[PDB]
Order: sequence, then structure tokens, then C-alpha cells
Amino acid sequence: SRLNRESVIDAALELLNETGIDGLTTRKLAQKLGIEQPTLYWHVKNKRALLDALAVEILARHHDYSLPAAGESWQSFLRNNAMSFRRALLRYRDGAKVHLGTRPDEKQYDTVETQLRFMTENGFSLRDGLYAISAVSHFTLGAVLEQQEHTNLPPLLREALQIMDSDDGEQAFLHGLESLIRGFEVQLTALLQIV
Amino acid sequence: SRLNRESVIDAALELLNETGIDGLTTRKLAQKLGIEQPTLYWHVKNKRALLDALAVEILARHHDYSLPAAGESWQSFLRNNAMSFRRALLRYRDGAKVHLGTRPDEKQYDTVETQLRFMTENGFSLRDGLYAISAVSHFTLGAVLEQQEHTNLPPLLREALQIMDSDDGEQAFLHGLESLIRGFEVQLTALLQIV
Ligand SMILES: Cc1c2c(c(O)c3c(O)cccc13)C(=O)[C@]1(O)C(=O)C(C(N)=O)=C(O)[C@@H](N(C)C)[C@@H]1C2
Ligand SMILES: Cc1c2c(c(O)c3c(O)cccc13)C(=O)[C@]1(O)C(=O)C(C(N)=O)=C(O)[C@@H](N(C)C)[C@@H]1C2
Ligand SMILES: [Cl-]
Ligand SMILES: [Cl-]
Ligand SMILES: [Cl-]
Ligand SMILES: [Cl-]
Ligand SMILES: [Cl-]
Ligand SMILES: [Cl-]
Ligand SMILES: [Cl-]
Ligand SMILES: [Cl-]
Ligand SMILES: [K+]
Ligand SMILES: [K+]
Ligand SMILES: [K+]
Ligand SMILES: [K+]
Repeated sequence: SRLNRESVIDAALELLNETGIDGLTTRKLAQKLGIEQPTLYWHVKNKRALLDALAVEILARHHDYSLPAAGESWQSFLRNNAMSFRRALLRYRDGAKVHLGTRPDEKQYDTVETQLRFMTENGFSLRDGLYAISAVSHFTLGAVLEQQEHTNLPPLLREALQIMDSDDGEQAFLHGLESLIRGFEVQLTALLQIV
Repeated sequence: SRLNRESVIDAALELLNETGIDGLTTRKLAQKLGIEQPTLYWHVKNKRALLDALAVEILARHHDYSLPAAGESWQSFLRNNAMSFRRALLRYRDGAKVHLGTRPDEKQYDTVETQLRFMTENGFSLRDGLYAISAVSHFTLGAVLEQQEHTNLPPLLREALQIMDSDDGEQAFLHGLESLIRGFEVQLTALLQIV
């Protein structure tokens, strides 16, 4: 079938849902695309290349809150950014695993640079803005991965497991996110005060 | 060689460092153990079983801050618990991936029940204590996974990438951890006040 970049990424994302990341293979991708393996090789060299592209494309297609709105607080940007990020990672099977360990792509530079600059414009040093952003990413990644991978007792554990059996992960994520954000705020506002 | 539980888990952990999680196979484990595959099968049924056991054993061997010290604050317990957890996950290649999506084992019940009970004894509802604990786990998991998987530019991104190129992940983890903990504290102390 058609083998332009968009079509290959389309088939690859469809395949990723069928197989998950560890099961996804260029052999299976070729079969999906109605092509022989050496044809596919011309377009996509190996699994790693493909995964790196899927990481970019999942966000490009689905992660829509990548920039603060006009006049938006840094707290509110991080919140919305995290929710958007989480929902994009959840859209494909093992999407958080696809994303892990990737560095911003060239096509993401202006976005990520704006995010970093925005934090500095709200009083964070670059370093502290980065650490806030990284913590949001890491928390959201851990929560998504745990959600996507979870797919006699003592009484509090029994209860806790009932609690987790009770939603998709959203409620715990949102509560934890608020805690994170408020902690950043306590840190920012402290300036050089002991806190 | 010897095929008791401890010896099999020993060889499996050694193998996990050589291969990583996706590359780890029962075929390769048998070879390591000097045995044929059907011998191994008697002891270890499949990769999943093995991984579930490695998740328990990595913590049992290396995660030493599993309980609060006498008189220890809940903030200080979470801090120490997170640092211990992080260091245990980092000890083996793909250790955080091994841990993902596991539920406490029977051999972990008393530990996890104590942790949950401790949070309730410091004023958290079970639910809110659980959410605090889960957020710590998820943040630490995301940070470890990103660290373990990371193994023209606009100027702030260039700087940020220099910043991350600069340590193992520890500094950003520790800074984010403080933020998390302080946010939980702000939430706990608020009681029913709008905050
Ligand atoms: C600033 C930054 C970010 C990311 C990132 O990997 C990263 C890095 O690896 C080194 C230095 C800086 C960054 C993100 O992955 C990313 O997910 C992302 O690319 C991103 C994006 N492209 O919109 C985000 O929304 C951000 N977020 C979830 C907080 C975060 C931003
Ligand atoms: C309370 C709890 C925990 C864990 C967990 O998976 C879990 C769950 O899956 C459902 C309900 C409750 C829990 C942990 O994995 C674990 O890593 C863990 O087993 C654990 C341990 N065994 O010592 C921890 O130290 C805890 N931590 C890193 C905050 C955390 C505790
Ligand atoms: Cl074509
Ligand atoms: Cl195209
Ligand atoms: Cl706002
Ligand atoms: Cl502020
Ligand atoms: Cl034996
Ligand atoms: Cl044994
Ligand atoms: Cl203390
Ligand atoms: Cl307190
Ligand atoms: K990334
Ligand atoms: K700067
Ligand atoms: K677990
Ligand atoms: K209870």
C-alpha cells in the first residue's frame, strides 16, 4: 500500500496497538503494509528508528496542550500540559514505553524551547523550571506506565487494591499532580528564604 | 548448576544486566544455568513468572528503607523510602521496567500494610495516604525509567540538555521529590480549608 512517511506511521501505530512495543516487529509491519521486508527497509531502517518516530508522532497527533494560553499561569500550564501529555501517552498501547528515553526531536524544538522560556519568565531559573517540567513528565510517565502495565490480604491493602481497581488511574494522577504543582509553587515563592 | 529458587534468581538477575528485559529469555537463562530448557521449565514456567519474582527479589535484596524508623515523620519516611526505592530500581538494567505493573507479593504484604497504616496514623485518609504513596512510586519510576532509557539547538534546550548530561538523574529526582512531599503536606494540613 502507500509508503510515504504518514502512511507508514499510520500502519505502525495501528500495529503497536495490536502487538504492544515488545511484539512490534518490522516483519509484522511489512505484512501490514502488504510489502516485502526489503521494500520496508528502504523506508524504515530498524525498530529503533520507527519507535523514535512514533514517539514524536504520538505527541504531534494527540498532545494538543503543548503551549500556554495567553496570560495563563505557570501552574495552570503545567496542569493542562500534564493532562494532555497523559491522554496522548494513553492513546496507544505501550505509548509511554514508546516515549521513554527520547530527547526532543527537531520538530519539537520550538515547543520545548517555549516551555522552558515560559518557566523562566515566571521566575524559575532555567534549572528549576527544567526540574519542574521534568518532574511533571516523570510523574505522568510513571503513572501511565503503571496504569498500562497493570493491564489472605491484610485489610488496608485489600482496601487500597479496591481503590485502584476503581478507576483508570485518573483520580490518583490528578491528586498527585496538584501536590507536585503546589510544591513547586512553595519552592518558587520562597526565593532565598529557608523553607 | 544449582537450581533452587535463590540460585535461579541469582542467574536471572545477572542475565538481566547482560541482556536487559526485552532480551532476557528462558533459553538464555537455561544456557547460563548449564541446563537444558525442559530442566529449566520444571523450575520456572515462563518469562512472566520469572519477571514477577525478579520484581520482588530486587526489592527484597536491595530496597532497605521499607519501614519508618521509630518516631520518624511521614515526610522523612517518604523521602528515605523514595531514595531507597530509586537506588534498588537502578541496581539492575531495566529494573524499573521489571517492577512496573506488579502488585504487592504475599511476601510484601506486612510491609505495604504497615506503610499504609503509618500514613493513616499521621492524619491521611487511607485514600489520600495511598495517593501520596502512589505518587512517590510513580514519580520515582518515571525518573528511573527515563534515566535507564536515555542510556541547531535553541539556546535554552541546549542548556537544559547540558544540565541533564551532567548527572545521573539524582539532582532532578531529589528536587522533584521535595516538591511532591511539600505538596502532600500543604494538602494534609489544609484539612477541610480551601487551599
Ligand atoms: C522541556 C523538555 C520536555 C521533554 C523532554 O524529553 C526534555 C528532554 O528530554 C530534555 C530537556 C528538556 C525536555 C518532553 O518529553 C516533553 O514531554 C515534551 O516534549 C512536550 C511537548 N513536546 O509538548 C511536553 O509537553 C513537555 N511535558 C510533558 C512537560 C515535555 C518537555
Ligand atoms: C502501598 C503500595 C506500594 C506498592 C504497590 O505496587 C502498591 C500497589 O500496587 C497497590 C496498592 C498499594 C501499593 C509498591 O510497589 C511499593 O514500591 C512497595 O511495594 C514498597 C516496598 N515493598 O517497600 C515501597 O517501598 C513503596 N514505595 C516505593 C512508596 C510502594 C508501596
Ligand atoms: Cl509509496
Ligand atoms: Cl508523508
Ligand atoms: Cl491561569
Ligand atoms: Cl507563582
Ligand atoms: Cl538443584
Ligand atoms: Cl532457595
Ligand atoms: Cl523525622
Ligand atoms: Cl504533617
Ligand atoms: K522526550
Ligand atoms: K539561561
Ligand atoms: K508493585
Ligand atoms: K480504612
